[PDB]
Amino acid sequence: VNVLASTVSGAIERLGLTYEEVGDIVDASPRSVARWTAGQVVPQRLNKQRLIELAYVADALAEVLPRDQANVWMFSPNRLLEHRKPADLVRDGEYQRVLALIDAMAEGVFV
Amino acid sequence: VNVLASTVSGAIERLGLTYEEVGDIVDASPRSVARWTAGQVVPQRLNKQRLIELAYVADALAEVLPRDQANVWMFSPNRLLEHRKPADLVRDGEYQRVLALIDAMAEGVFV
Amino acid sequence: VNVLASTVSGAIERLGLTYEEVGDIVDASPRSVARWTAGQVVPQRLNKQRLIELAYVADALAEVLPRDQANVWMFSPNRLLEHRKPADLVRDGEYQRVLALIDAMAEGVFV
Amino acid sequence: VNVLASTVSGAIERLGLTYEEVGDIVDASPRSVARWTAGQVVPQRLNKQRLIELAYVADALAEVLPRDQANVWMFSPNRLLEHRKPADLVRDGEYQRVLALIDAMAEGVFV
Amino acid sequence: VNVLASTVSGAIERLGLTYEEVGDIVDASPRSVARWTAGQVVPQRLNKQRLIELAYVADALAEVLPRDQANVWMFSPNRLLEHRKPADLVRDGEYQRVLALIDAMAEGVFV
Amino acid sequence: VNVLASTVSGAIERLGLTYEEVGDIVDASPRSVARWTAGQVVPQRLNKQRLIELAYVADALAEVLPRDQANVWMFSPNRLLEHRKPADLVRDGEYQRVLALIDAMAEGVFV
Amino acid sequence: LDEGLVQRIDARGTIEWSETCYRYTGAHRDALSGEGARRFGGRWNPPLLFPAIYLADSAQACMVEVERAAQAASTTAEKMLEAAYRLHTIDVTDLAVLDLTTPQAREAVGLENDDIYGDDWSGCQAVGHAAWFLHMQGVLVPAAGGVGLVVTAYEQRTRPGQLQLRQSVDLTPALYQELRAT
Amino acid sequence: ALDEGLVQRIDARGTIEWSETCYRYTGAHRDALSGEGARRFGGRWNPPLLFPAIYLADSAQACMVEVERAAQAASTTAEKMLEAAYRLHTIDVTDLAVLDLTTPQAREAVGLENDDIYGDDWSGCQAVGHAAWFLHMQGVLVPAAGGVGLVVTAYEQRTRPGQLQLRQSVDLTPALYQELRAT
Amino acid sequence: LDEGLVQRIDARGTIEWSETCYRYTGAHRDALSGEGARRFGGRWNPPLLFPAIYLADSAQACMVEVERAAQAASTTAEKMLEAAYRLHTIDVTDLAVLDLTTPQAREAVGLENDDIYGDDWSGCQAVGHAAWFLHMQGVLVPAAGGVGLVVTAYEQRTRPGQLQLRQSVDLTPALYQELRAT
Amino acid sequence: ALDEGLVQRIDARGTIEWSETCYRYTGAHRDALSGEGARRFGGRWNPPLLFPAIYLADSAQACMVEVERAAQAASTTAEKMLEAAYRLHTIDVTDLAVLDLTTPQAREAVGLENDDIYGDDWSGCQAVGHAAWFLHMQGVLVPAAGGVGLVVTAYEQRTRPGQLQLRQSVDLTPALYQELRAT
Amino acid sequence: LDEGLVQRIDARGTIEWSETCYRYTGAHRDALSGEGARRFGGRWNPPLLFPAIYLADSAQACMVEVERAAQAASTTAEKMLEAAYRLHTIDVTDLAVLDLTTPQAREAVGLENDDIYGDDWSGCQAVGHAAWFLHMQGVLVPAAGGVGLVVTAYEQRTRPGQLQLRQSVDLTPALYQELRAT
Amino acid sequence: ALDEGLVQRIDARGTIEWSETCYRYTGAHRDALSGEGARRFGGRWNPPLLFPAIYLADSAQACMVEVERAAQAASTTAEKMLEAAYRLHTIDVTDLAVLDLTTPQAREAVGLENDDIYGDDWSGCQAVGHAAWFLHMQGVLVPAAGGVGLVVTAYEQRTRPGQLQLRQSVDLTPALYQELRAT
Repeated sequence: VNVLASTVSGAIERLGLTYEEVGDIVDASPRSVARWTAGQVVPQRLNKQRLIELAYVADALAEVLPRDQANVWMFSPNRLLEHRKPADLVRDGEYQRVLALIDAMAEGVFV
Repeated sequence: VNVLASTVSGAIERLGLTYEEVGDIVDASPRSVARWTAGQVVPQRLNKQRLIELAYVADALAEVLPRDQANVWMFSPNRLLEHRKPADLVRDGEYQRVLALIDAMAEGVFV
Repeated sequence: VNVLASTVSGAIERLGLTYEEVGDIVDASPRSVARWTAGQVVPQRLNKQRLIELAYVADALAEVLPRDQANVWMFSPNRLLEHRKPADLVRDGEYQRVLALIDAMAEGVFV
Repeated sequence: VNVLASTVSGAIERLGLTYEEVGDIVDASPRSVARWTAGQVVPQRLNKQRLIELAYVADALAEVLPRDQANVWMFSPNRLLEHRKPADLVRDGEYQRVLALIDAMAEGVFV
Repeated sequence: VNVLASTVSGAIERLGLTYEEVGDIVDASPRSVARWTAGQVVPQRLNKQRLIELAYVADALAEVLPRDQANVWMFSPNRLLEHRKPADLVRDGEYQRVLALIDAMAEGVFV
Repeated sequence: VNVLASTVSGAIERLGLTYEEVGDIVDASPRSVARWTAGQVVPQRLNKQRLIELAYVADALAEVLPRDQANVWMFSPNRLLEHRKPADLVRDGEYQRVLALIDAMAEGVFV
Repeated sequence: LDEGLVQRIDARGTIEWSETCYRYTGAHRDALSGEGARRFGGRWNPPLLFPAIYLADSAQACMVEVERAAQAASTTAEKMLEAAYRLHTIDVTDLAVLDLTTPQAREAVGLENDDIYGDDWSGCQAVGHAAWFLHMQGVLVPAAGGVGLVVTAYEQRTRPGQLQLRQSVDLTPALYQELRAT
Repeated sequence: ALDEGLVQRIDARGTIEWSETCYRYTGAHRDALSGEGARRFGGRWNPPLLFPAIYLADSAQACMVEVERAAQAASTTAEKMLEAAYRLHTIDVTDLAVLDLTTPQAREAVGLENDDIYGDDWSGCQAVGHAAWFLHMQGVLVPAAGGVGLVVTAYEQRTRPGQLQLRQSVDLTPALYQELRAT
Repeated sequence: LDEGLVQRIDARGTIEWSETCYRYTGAHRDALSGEGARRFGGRWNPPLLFPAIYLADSAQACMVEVERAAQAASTTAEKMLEAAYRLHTIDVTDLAVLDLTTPQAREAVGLENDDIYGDDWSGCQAVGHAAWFLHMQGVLVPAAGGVGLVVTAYEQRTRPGQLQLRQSVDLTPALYQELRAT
Repeated sequence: ALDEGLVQRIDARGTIEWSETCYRYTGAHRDALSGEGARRFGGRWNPPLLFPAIYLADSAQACMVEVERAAQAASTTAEKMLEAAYRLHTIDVTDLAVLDLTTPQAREAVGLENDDIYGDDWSGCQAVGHAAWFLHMQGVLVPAAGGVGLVVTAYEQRTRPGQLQLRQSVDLTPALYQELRAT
Repeated sequence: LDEGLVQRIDARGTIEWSETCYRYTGAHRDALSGEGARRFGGRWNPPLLFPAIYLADSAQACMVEVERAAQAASTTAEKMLEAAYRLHTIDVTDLAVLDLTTPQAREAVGLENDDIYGDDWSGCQAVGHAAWFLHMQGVLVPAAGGVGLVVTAYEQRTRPGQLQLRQSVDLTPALYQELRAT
Repeated sequence: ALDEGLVQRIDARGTIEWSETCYRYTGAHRDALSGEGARRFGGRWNPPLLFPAIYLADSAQACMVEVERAAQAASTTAEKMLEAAYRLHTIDVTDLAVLDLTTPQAREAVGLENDDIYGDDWSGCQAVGHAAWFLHMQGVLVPAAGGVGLVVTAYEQRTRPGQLQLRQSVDLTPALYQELRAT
């Protein structure tokens, strides 16, 4: 397995995201996500940039929440993000805003 | 009270708009509208350009309708504006079209 | 009757479209479509470019389906067009995609 | 000669424009302009909308300047139009601004 | 002199900019800048947002360069900004990039 | 050397392009192009999409011009492309138009 | 600007029309101004190209238009006329107009009932535009209560005295009810 | 923008009541009191698209100077321009409540200098005219190249009966222009 | 254009394939044209890059495709074939093709059942694109009724006689029902 | 646009039935009767993306002249271009219903002049070819630099069996080109 | 940047404030970093212009903020603190701050209860921005559990020793429950 | 992009554990261990907006050379730049797991040459630093104009207690710069 794929796979695994969840975020079938993270060839549609961005967010989020709560956080409407889910922001290319929020959480910014 | 604020306040008052109504048009809280028109400091979100545009429309409208009917007109779907409310046009930056209609009304243009 | 109008009229007639159907595709009243195809003056709104595009599609479609089925095809959600109706594609300026599909149909492309 | 072409041609000739000048404003060859204004068929590129807009301007301009000066004015950098030529505004779709300036001229607006 | 103008003016003077230089950055005449910074009324065109952004940059820049060199730096093509002048970035709305470069300078980032 | 790079490289060499010429078309340094086509790692900027599009064009062009003339043709202002060079169209994302012209050449379209 | 439409309208040509006409405006407005119709558009003129004045051939027909404007403003004529309006009596003399007062004339330029009564002005506006384009002085049109007159680019197109303000009176609720009557 | 500071300063200046026999020129077909052209295009002392405005001078001679300036902006001369049909309107103005900018003190108070008044840039004057209109002033009295100018803003809505009264209209020929320019 | 996918497809390489194949077209179309698939795309080719011809390894398998096209056009084969179509018998000789007729071969290039049956063509199209990119002459694919052949850029890539039209007959409703049979 | 006036004029001209032995050149791998290239790019006498079109000349010599013109647009010569593999197709045309633009009267009637036919701008010719196709004409007979050209539009849909018949295809070498260009 | 607001804030001026304060961060973060608030924004600072540090005037008040952050992250303080956080004790000395701890002071700069409790930060952010703009060292604010301190651009604006880290301890669930208590 | 090939190659190189006394300069008001500036702007060896990064040199002299290079990019000299308040930090680095690019073999393996390291274009170095950080390496050891550089990436999250230890900070005056640049 190529190291890029296993590194991304490791980041997502520590968040406990399912292949279905990852698929909805990176616009790919669950099987395509499973194959990609296993380092197999994927001719289908799959947004690699979104997968890497998801990995950034998963790793960053582990600093501020334990796995269970981190997982739930991804799919919970967040009043700090105008009642949007962080998973949807990542899906739609706004991972930087999610990373900013996580850094605020890590610095104990009063909400 | 600064004269810019009291002039705008005077224009809106002659139309009998509530602070809630004005707030929905200029994207501000009713309290922020109340404070602004009273010439007090307003650090919050408030679109000054929209407030002035609303004032233009209120003053112009007084030429063609009495207060009661002018007030209602602002919030009534107008078939001459593709069944949109003049208040919504003002809110969304289309005050010029509303001013054009008022001038047509003032010139007895056949509808 | 001018030949441009009668040529377009001929193309649509062979598809059996009603003036109501044509009107919804070219953004005109049924009466305006009836007058235009009869070569009469039409001061009203009518998108001539869309009418010609519709004619292109009607003529092309006759190569691959008989009249009854061609007519129905125009208004049937097509899975090859992401479950959109060919009539709606024509209406919205995407006649070229519809012509491409028809040419694929004419070449027996496996679907 | 059809009345539309005849009317547009009359406006052009009264201003004394050459077909080369008109061609540059309406994005056509001089021969195409000559043929169009003579009511003859023109399969080549010609922006009819611009020809009509130019006729508007030519006719309006006659109210405020005599022929020879009107002609010069079309091609003179005008400080009221940010040092642009009225003919270039017409070419580039800004005929309305030119008509507005002519109206101001006709009302003796101080410059 | 109102405190806003006084504060912005102080930042400008510490950097030693001329009102002609400031005028070019904020799209105003030199007289308009002089009057604005003196807290006097300015009915002419002046981009207040740009004046404030320039004050941000001037104040930030003082952390990393002494006055005379700070001044030269504003007008020197900078290879870290794709050979553009910081003053031109500020003029064109890119003050954030300039502030980011100053922060990198202040942190001894290797170039 | 991976087969993708080998295949693209073959197309380039058959046309006789220099790595400087290729670099200009694909927005890369000549060294980056040389390394990429040699299947070596390239961390620097390189537009892979443009390299592939250039390979399409080079291979297509071989059908209609021999090597030396094909090479000259890429850098010759072409009246069929509004006096632009095919290489510049490829650089700027318009390779499809270039392929379409090559197809017309291959079908003896009268020019 | 349709060649066929312009051709057809030219073929109809004009008639010279004289009548005592009526217009209402806000009390402050000039009885012969047409800038309002230019700024917004009207049923028989596109916006932005030329001033246009709308008149009726009787006070009664004018009052019907007052009522229609009131209705569009979501109120009644009596309430609308609490704001200061004036009724103008304007003599029109030998105005060269396109006569669209018959269904045959309207059909000849492609207009039918939906065009004159319905919400879509595009047809009537194109016809008014073409008439103005041909230097006609106006268009005679059906009006809910009688005959309407649309005068296009009055200032440029008309000779001395073709339009003459004869009278202006306050259009009170009382005057309206009096004039509206059968 | 409609700057609060400028509005406040202009309000502080207030108005004076001004009466004078004034002069305006228009194309021969235009109404002497129409202000729609200034609204459509803008004028030195008014932004476009908000209100009608009428430009008058305080003498026939000052009016002729403005005819020259317009001719010059049109790349020609008053003598040639007036070959097209224009008319000269004599308009009596009575008790018009105007912002008085004829003094240098007043112009300094609202941030204007001669550059604003004669230079190519109208922005400062337009902001000032905008504010005066916004404050319901009936107009602005301004310096002009040939004397004093009056800008009357939203005349129809803002003036009582007979504040502006058309007294006379005459054909403004090249010969008359030269006569009035001298005398 | 994925480096890994191209690498993997190259590793599979080609086989030389000969078979009597079948295609249907509109009666006016050239039996060996592939521009339709280029203009629109097909399951095994992206649009706009190269012509592609779709063939079946039996008349029966071809009729299944007729039925599938009819279904996509919201009708039946019998009704669709009221329009003039023709059935072409085309001999294929020594064509160098990527063999994807086994699930193992398909799995090796990352394709599974959803890819061959489902609405998303992206996987099959990427594989067809890579095969064409490597100058393979075509792709052997599963076809609802048997084996399908996708011939990519026929004109350029093939030698004299590799594809030969042997026969063309009117594809009537009667011929369809006859050939469709078990 | 598809101008009503142009369509009407072309319809008024109508068609003639034309039969001739004609010539076309293509890359050696291309079908003699394919018209997809003209559709993809456009040609002098057809807009792109609407219909296939085939360009033929009325003699081998006229065809060679077109080979030269294409070579020249490709910045080279027929002699060098034909080092790449091309073939010359002899195609019999029978009773093709064509718009006849070989006379100056006909070209004048549809607004075309020599500039349109040989100049860099294809727009006029393309509009005319578009209209002929739109009117279901089978093609357009045109002047060409070396003789007469035939543009056959949507051949597949619009022609009866055997109206176009491929008689012969030969390799178009530089030597053959020179031979045919002369003889 | 409102002239009136800046004027009004200048008029209030600053007070010199000294207190032992408390902040919590992730265990790896620097106790005096303010980049997080800069990247995202906070109630009392717009994003992107300056670092800002949020502190509370007691451990209890700080724990209330821990709870509020947990709530915003859709969980509880006890669960959130399963991830490694640390509680910092930071002595603040003679910090020149805008004192907004009274409703009168807040009203003077246009802030009311909705501004300090509601979802719209725009008012508080504008006030914090103006304070930083005037080179104030911070803003004293109401905090759900007591007094909050927002230190703006610490590194630039403060003298040696004005902020001093005195202590850092693991903020475990146990420490939280202990400190949260009444 | 985050190229798979580059990531694989860098992983194959792996890390070494590096210990040295290193040097960094900052404005006098900045924290010796903060890496936010490199994150906000980017640095030669890191893309912006993803992670903090700290740039250190392996001697005071090498650090002074970097002060010169920054001064030069700022159109001035170290002597003049250091009139603004800067400080020189001595930072002990212990067992940092770093990608070692100090050898030419290593630089060749990841596609870098001297052009990448000293030229105006940072893209290649940034991609390499990005990948090292992505692979959870603690930093990159690089050649520098005056010796060896260390780029420490996401220090706070990725280092065990005391891997970076601030030993000393002194005012970096023009005089000290000249002294350290020599000695």
